Amino acid sequence: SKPFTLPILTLGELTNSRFPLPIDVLYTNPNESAIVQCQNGRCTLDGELQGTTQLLPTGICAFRGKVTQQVQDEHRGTHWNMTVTNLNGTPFDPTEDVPAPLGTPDFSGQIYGVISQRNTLPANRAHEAVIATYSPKFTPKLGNIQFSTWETQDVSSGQPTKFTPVGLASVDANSHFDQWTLPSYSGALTLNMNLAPSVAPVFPGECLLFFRSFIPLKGGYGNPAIDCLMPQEWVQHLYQESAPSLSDVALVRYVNPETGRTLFEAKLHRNGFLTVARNSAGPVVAPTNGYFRFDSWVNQFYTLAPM
Amino acid sequence: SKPFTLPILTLGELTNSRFPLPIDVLYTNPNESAIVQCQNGRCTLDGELQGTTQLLPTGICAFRGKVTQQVQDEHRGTHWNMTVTNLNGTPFDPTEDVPAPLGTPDFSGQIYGVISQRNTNTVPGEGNLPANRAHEAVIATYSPKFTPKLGNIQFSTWETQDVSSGQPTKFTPVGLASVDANSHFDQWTLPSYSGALTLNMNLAPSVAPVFPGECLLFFRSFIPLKGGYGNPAIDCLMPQEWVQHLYQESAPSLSDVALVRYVNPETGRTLFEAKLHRNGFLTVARNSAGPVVAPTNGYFRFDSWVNQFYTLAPM
Ligand SMILES: C[C@@H]1O[C@@H](O[C@@H]2[C@@H](O)[C@@H](O)[C@@H](CO)O[C@H]2O)[C@@H](O)[C@H](O)[C@@H]1O
Repeated sequence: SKPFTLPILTLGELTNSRFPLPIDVLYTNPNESAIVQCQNGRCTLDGELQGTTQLLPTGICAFRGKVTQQVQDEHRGTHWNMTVTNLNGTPFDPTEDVPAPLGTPDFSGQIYGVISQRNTLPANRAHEAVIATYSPKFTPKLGNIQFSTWETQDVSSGQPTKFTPVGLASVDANSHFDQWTLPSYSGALTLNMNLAPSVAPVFPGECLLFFRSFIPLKGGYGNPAIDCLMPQEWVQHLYQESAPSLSDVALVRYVNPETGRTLFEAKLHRNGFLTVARNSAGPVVAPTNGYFRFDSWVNQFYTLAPM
Repeated sequence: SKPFTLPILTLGELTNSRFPLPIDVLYTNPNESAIVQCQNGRCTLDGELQGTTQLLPTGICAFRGKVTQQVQDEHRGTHWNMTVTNLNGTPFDPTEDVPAPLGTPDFSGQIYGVISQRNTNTVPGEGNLPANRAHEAVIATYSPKFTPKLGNIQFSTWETQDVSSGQPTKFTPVGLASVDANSHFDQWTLPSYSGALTLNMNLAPSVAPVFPGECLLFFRSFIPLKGGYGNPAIDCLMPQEWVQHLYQESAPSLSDVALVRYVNPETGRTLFEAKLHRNGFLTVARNSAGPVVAPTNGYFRFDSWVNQFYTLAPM
């Protein structure tokens, strides 16, 4: 029975599985009223990828496809319809048991980045772009999305197109940023399918523990963050190892290697998320050279040492 | 001795260690005249990072720092000076034995990306939240103003005014601005990390085949362009996931050369073999330039430690 393990990469050596950002802090928010059901950064402890999760850090919130039509929006500038493929270039088959192409964004918001094209030496262009994932035109499970640009004309149709994500366009009221609200992958009247399950503590006094990254903004006021359940390197490790889960809950300890001291402990649940016994919201203050070490398999009734 | 291993990753599951791009193809170019001495994606088989190599995919060709002021520069655009720190925010100490802050670009060219800022000061009427901005930007790494080992670089924008002095600044790389002759793209020419006319130091060593008939094998990614004609590529010696794997394993190297086989998981067959050298690079027996045409579900499997006398089966 291949023993279970976590990477020994430290906090300052990890990246977010839901947006291409470094991990900045560990974070809790016990009074969260939203159902937590993100679709990127989802992997079971025995290495099963779920939701829209894929392995490439470059694939998170990325799209590939081709533009088909230009449409001026009445309020939000120039829009472009885009057919999307899988990130490996193959056609996306909507009958596969996934919510949307792997890497599709998993939250409501205006995602800011750059659209680039290299024609089928070829000509090239790139421009800043925004994808409103709450729009009725955001239908990646149906093979098509829309993006908008400040550029009014220089986007070509029928040519290979890449979206490289960079941050958010805004977090104003009118920009519908909510990291826990899933897009409607097939449009508003259609149910999402093949989702990774929601996650929650099941024991009193526990809360979820997140790996938090602060996300850039194109403009406006705000200090937005994206919280993932496990960093991308954990997804990659678990997929590689595929170690059998010996119970439903692993016990992990956050350790300071220099002193060898454990700073706190957490439950790492089979479905791929952490809980801690903490009754406060906000960052965990601890060294970014610290790291989680697997201790032993426990169960849902194990009582964590309070933080 | 802890056994040496590689990750199990098809080519379609790997990313470049020299720019944030997926690996697209394996590639050779035996008649390359340049010295190959890249500084990102450098790690020995026993897990020693070298050059400017760091572990985060988000840190490759990234900078963090603060804009100081707008500057005049004969070249087109609006120019800005920025101090740079280490990527983790701590001050860069030029006395450390590295060529430049980890993650600094390792090639000559006009690197295109986005500069973003989140102000330090907050506004009460905005919920005690800071103002933000982002704009497209270009960093010419051949410029005399590209001096990351001195803690300072310059970037240019199309935007003419909306970049703030004294505020935290991030550069997110996206591609190249141009590959015209006037944009000095050369993936094997290192920047002058301390400026015009200074010698770079603390470099990861150059790599080469030493056995007749062998050439370097690269993990190639095609890099986006802001404009112009071209199909530029960036070639790395090992993908970022191998750097990450070797760093964590730190398995002792039992000879100077690990024999690896590129295997198709579905067929089970070996497509070709290669030497994986101690300093962290591959050679193959091949006498042509261009892509290696093989499925992207293929992967390298470690077979055994051999020595430099070993003769590879021709590809
Ligand atoms: C707070 C500011 O954000 C951006 O300014 C934006 C303006 O350019 C304009 O588009 C309005 C439209 O509603 O939105 C603003 O947010 C930054 O460009 C500026 O520097 C401020 O940080």
